[PDB]
Amino acid sequence: EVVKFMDVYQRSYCHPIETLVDIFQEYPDEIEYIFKPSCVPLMRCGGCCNDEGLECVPTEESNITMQIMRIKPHQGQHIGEMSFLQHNKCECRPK
Amino acid sequence: VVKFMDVYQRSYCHPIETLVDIFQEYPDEIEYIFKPSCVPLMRCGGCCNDEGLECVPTEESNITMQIMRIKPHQGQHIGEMSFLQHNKCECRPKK
Amino acid sequence: CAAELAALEAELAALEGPWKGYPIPYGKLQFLIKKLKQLKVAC
Amino acid sequence: CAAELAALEAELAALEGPWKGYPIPYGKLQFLIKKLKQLKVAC
Repeated sequence: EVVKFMDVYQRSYCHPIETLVDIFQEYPDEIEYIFKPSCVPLMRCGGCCNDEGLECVPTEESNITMQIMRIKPHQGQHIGEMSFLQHNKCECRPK
Repeated sequence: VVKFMDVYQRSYCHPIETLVDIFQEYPDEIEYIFKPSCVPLMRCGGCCNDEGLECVPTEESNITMQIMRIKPHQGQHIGEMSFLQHNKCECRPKK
Repeated sequence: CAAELAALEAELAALEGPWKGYPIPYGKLQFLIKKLKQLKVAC
Repeated sequence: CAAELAALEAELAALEGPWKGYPIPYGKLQFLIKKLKQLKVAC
C-alpha cells in the first residue's frame, strides 16, 4: 500500500502529463467568443526537477486539433476546429 | 480532429493526476527540503463551463508515499507521508 | 484462442481514439482482464 | 500462448502498481497493445 521512494521519484519527475488548460491561456487575444468546454486536456510538461536551479521544459512539441464550441452574444453556438500545442518530450534544464 | 463530445467529456470536472508541491500539502513542514519536491496525486480538475460552479470532491481517500526529507544540517531521512486523494468530483455552486 | 485475442486486440486498439499520447483510466481495461481470465482453461 | 497469456494477465492485474486509481500512461497502453499483438501472433 505504501508507494516506495523509487516509484514516487520516477512518477514525479519532469515528463509530459495530461493537463487541463484554459482555452483563453492558449488564445489570449480572443475578444469575440467564449469557449465550451472552457478548458482542454493537453499533454504538457510537468512534475519536478528537484533542483531550484532546474526547470521542466519541452524539447519536442506537436499540435492537436479539437472541435470547440464558440459562443458570442446574440447568435447561435458555432462548433469549430482549434489547434493546441502538445509537449511530447521534457527535460530538466537550467533556468 | 477530436470531436466536440469527446473533448467536452474529457475536459469535464473529474479526478486527474496532478503534480502537487509537497509544501502545498504540508505548509507546516517548510523547515525541510523534500525529494521529490512534488508528488503525483489524484485531484479534481477540469472545467464546469459555468462561472457560478466549481469542481469539488465528493469522495476522498489517502495515499502514503516514501519521501526523502532533509534538514539542511543533518543527513537525508526517508519517511512516509500521507496525501489526500480525490476519487469523485462534482460541479457545485461556489455560493 | 487466436480469434478471442483478435477481438481483444481490436477493443484495446479502440481505447486511444483521438487521444494520442494520453493516458487511459484503468477502468477502461476491465473488459480485457475479464476476457483473458475467460481464455485460461478455455483457450 | 498459455505463458504469454498468464504473463499479460499478471501485468494487467498489477498494472496500477501502488498507483491505485491513477491513469495508465500511454506508453504502458502501447506496451500492452504490443504484448497483446505478440500474444495473438503467438497462439
